[PDB]
Formats: sequence, C-alpha cells, structure tokens
Amino acid sequence: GVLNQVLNDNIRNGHVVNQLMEALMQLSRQQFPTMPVDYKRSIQRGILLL
Amino acid sequence: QRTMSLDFVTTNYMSLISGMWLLTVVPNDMFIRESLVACQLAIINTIIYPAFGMQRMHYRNGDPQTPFQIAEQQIQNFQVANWLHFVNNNQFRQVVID
Repeated sequence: GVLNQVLNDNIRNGHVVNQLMEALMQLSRQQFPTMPVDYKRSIQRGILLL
Repeated sequence: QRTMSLDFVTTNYMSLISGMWLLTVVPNDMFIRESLVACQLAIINTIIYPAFGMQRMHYRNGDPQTPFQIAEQQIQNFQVANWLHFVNNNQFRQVVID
C-alpha cells in the first residue's frame, strides 16, 4: 500500500558498472588526436584509476 | 627500460647538433613523446630547414606524426632524407636469446 521509487535490477546486483568498465577501458585506448601528449597520458591514466 | 626525458635549451646550437647523434643511436621509443618531439622539432626549425631555405614548419601540439616523420616527406635532398629515414625507423628488435 506504499508507493516507493525503486531502482532497476541491473544496479541492485551491480552488473552495470561492468558495462561502465568496458566503456571506460576503451576510452583509455583511443588516441586523443589533437590533445597535447602530456595532457593525454594524464587523462588516460586518470581513467585507469577507476 | 626506463624512458629518458631530454632536457635542453633551444638557444644552444651545439647541444642540438649533438642531439642528432643521440636520436640516431638510441631508438626513439625510449625518449618520451612530449620531450622527444620538442627536441626533434628544434633540430628541424634551426639546423635542417634553414640550411635548405625552406619555411620553418608549423608543428601544432599533439600531431600524430613526429617532426622527423613529417620532414622526410617535405624535404627533397637524398642524403639528409636517408638519415631522417633511419631515425624514423630506429627500433629495438625483440628477440629471445637463451
């Protein structure tokens, strides 16, 4: 008898941050094509800390 | 297999000439990309390109081609385009021994 805003099943068992990992791991291989090089490796290693 | 980082000043015309011997013996995979490029471009804009009278290159930050790999195509000599081919393809040869 009480409406309560509930999450979906893919966050409650934690499976979605496996999908973020594969989204964030391929974000750390792509060459940032016009970015300076010392700002590229500081933003790819900052991804690999997550 | 540390990566060295080159440290120099642009206003020393002899340290840039002695850097020509350094890149042609040590393979460029060891010198770090943010500091190999700033030394590989300083030889181009000071020693190589004023020698031929060409216009000094507009090298933007973060171009995927290092400025020796972009000055073996833009130069028209044969003997200084044969050394710039060795520096662009100087690599370690990973072989397994014993």
